[PDB]
Amino acid sequence: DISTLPRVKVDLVKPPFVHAHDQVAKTGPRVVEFTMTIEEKKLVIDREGTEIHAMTFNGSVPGPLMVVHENDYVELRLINPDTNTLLHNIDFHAATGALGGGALTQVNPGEETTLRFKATKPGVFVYHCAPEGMVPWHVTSGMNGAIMVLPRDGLKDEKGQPLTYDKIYYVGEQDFYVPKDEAGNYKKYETPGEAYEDAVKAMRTLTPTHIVFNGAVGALTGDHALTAAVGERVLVVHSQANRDTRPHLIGGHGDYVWATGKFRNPPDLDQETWLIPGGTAGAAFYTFRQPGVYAYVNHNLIEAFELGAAGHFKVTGEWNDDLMTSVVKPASM
Amino acid sequence: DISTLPRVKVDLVKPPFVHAHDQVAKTGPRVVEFTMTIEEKKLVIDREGTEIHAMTFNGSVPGPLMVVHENDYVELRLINPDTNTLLHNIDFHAATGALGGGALTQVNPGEETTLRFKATKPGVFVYHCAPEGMVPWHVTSGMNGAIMVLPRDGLKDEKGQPLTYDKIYYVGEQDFYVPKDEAGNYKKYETPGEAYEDAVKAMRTLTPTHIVFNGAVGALTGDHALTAAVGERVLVVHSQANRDTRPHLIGGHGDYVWATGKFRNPPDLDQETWLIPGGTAGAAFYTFRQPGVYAYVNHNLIEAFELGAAGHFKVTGEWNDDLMTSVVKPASM
Amino acid sequence: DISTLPRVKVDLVKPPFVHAHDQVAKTGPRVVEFTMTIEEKKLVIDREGTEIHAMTFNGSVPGPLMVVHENDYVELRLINPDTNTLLHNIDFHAATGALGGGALTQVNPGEETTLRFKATKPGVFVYHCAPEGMVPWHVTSGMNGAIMVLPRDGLKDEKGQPLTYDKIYYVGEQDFYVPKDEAGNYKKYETPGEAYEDAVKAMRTLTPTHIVFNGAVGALTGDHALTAAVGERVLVVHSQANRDTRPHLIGGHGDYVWATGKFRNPPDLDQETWLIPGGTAGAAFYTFRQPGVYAYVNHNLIEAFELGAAGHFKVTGEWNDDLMTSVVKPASM
Ligand SMILES: [Cu+2]
Ligand SMILES: [Cu+2]
Ligand SMILES: [Cu+2]
Ligand SMILES: [Cu+2]
Ligand SMILES: [Cu+2]
Ligand SMILES: [Cu+2]
Repeated sequence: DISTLPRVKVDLVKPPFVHAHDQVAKTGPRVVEFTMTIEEKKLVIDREGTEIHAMTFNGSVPGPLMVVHENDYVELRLINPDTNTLLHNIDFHAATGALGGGALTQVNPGEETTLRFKATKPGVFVYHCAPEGMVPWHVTSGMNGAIMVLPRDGLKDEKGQPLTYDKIYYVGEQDFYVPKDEAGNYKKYETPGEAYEDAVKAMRTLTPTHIVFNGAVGALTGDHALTAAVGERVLVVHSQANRDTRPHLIGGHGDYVWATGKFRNPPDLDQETWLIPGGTAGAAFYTFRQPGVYAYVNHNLIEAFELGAAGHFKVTGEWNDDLMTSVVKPASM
Repeated sequence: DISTLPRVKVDLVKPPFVHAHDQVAKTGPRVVEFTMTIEEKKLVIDREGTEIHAMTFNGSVPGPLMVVHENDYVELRLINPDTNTLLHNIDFHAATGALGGGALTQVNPGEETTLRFKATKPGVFVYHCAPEGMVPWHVTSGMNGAIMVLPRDGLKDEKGQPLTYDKIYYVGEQDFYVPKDEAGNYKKYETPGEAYEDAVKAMRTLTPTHIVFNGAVGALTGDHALTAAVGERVLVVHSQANRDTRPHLIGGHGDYVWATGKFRNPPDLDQETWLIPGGTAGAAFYTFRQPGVYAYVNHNLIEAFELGAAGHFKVTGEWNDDLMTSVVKPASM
Repeated sequence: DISTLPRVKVDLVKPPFVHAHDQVAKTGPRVVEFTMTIEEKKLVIDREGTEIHAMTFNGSVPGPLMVVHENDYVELRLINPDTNTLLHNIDFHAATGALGGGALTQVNPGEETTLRFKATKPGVFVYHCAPEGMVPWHVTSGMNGAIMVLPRDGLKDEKGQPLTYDKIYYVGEQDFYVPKDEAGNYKKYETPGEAYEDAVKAMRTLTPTHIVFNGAVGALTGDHALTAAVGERVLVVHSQANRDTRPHLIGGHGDYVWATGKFRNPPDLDQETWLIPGGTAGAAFYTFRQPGVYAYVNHNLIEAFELGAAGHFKVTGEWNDDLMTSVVKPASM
């Protein structure tokens, strides 16, 4: 009887941060309560000022990372305020049945719904909006995020030993398809209905105009760079709801990676770069060994440096000259 | 002496069905005899009525799934009737030598050949036509399928325990490159020779016009949806002879997946989505837990919902409200 | 004290060959000294005579394979002669800190630098140039290669048994983005500065004009085909610094594959085709069983046969009719 179980209300945070949780479950199974409010909003996604009509869970691209343990129940209150214009729903890749919940969570503006599902499989998973007939449009408008279902005894390495992270970040990578005119400039649209056919045309090119982390070019840079200290263990959860990516920590590695994100599998060790297929979340665990600026990218470097799929870590601490040093600094022949 | 071995004649079926076989070999090694007849034919591939000149093994896109056991011999009689206009051959990725058999199976219209190879490696494998100088043209005209080489003791999980499927389906995914004029409409062609240069141009865009399951948009929907019952164990073999895909069961998982299709490797567990590289067959084993309509897609959702890479399962049985339920149905604030 | 360690100078060779090394380390840790000289040069990359301004390490695309053992120190003298016009540097994916060395190795024409890093992780790894603000331009101009960090006790199979190769080759796969005019012909450029914007435009299409092995269409064919004998164990290291590939030995397999290239992981067995993500090196070990011509391809067959990603092996030895035979040669009905 699910009513006999503890209920715990989670208060979500904006990516790339992650709400408070315990790696190792400190209670038995729980009903873990989440509320997300759908927000359609304009977002500026690049340095040029390109503005799109984004479709968000909880106001962000990506939507927030939800965290539970295996065999918890996830109970989501999904709210579609009447300030929105479109119907939305949600497909949880962590869930079993009804198109991941999509068939049960169709909410018009001015409606809400509450879905519960049992999180039977441990891993990081994509969640995304998926309204019948307009699935890729919602997803590539930003309407996706991820959920992490931790093993009840936390993460393990390839030998069954504990892996415990000190910090966790969630990098949502978004492929956008801003319609272009024949000369190559972005078009603008008066209504979602008027935008739809040109959105479809743009999607069918299979060529994103923008590929961004945390909803915009440069979002995880400057004062919003990711941070860590030398010696800290960091888990980076990375999702891509629609298109393949290949994450890479420039200057580091994925010490332990679940590239397709499912923790009953042993991790791959020492990855330089890993492929997260579109429609998947993956997770990489790294212990920083060197201070300084790192760049965290999709290692299609065009996608990273021209289209936006690059963020930074600023790492504090001691430099280790045994691990790397400039023996002779750049100088003239 | 191969002549001392049993010979068994297989009678193939049209995808997504699979000819009768035993998971665990009930005999010693056999020469397993297959006949396929090449058919060049017009096919309508979308709802608009777009008609292409397809190149098929046995009249279907994909060609049929062939099933043997490890260390059986596959003996294929390949027939190219004089009603066809082109030369064809076959590359079995399961085979060793002579370009997978391609160098030994060049048949002009009005010819046939018989190839034998030993199936030394267990797995699902792509087979495809590959005539020197026109390889991608044949493959992206539909001229590919798959062969499953089962371990003699059937499939095993990651711990060495048996995995036994109740039902098997074969999903062949086809990237087509229908040539477009500058305005974006599909062109039509009088002869394969006249079509060739525009086919090459279209292929070189690396942007499929269509990506379909079982040879057409909607082929695995309606009365031709895949079926299962709650509690049934289903193996879905999925091939892509030319281009990456990322399969996903919307509402389910791959409980055990061999993403690159080779059964001497332990499967990956609990996959949401998995990458089958172009030129590969993969296999996913799932036990259904919920009834209803599922969609089985390439989770590049543009490729699925706009370009055609989507099919359905209709699953019968009991709904499990513990696993998923609508706590509060969509209703007004 | 690194000064107390042996120093060994390596003399590099041009791909696809690999400098002399020992699989199992015959000494303790060493400082392994490499020198590479940057060369900007014109290269003809196709049969049409298309000429690009390539950016190379040591005069080749790809740059040479460097080989060390785990816990050796790699000490690279990187020379940028004043005959070059651009600034360059190097990111070693094998290294930890300073953007893989990129932050420490910025050399203008007429400068050199020496970088040392400890090779703490075994695997094959990409190295590439990565100057701030022009990273994909350098990489997709050919300025990348690979480094293999062998386990000190050489390679192991999935059971911990030794795998010893008889021959090793390095296949560097390069995506080029030669700018096109609206009619589709390649443009030519007077200076790297004048070329830059059109290079960026071309890259942003995400559609390579050329995808080649060893720097040109047909480079690993004819008198420069790879060779082997029946019964020889061959390791093929394959890198792609910017874009996914899917290698396949036509007529063979990857008996043991580290698709993402890191040797602390067990290899995948019996691969037909494997995905090397862009920004990664992978390695495939195969024992040849049949003589003849093999084709080694990216199994996006358009990328292979139309865009250039195909090479050959010529294998000498005995044909095995048990493994494959033509039972009935192509003949008329
Ligand atoms: Cu939506
Ligand atoms: Cu989905
Ligand atoms: Cu053919
Ligand atoms: Cu092939
Ligand atoms: Cu450079
Ligand atoms: Cu890199």
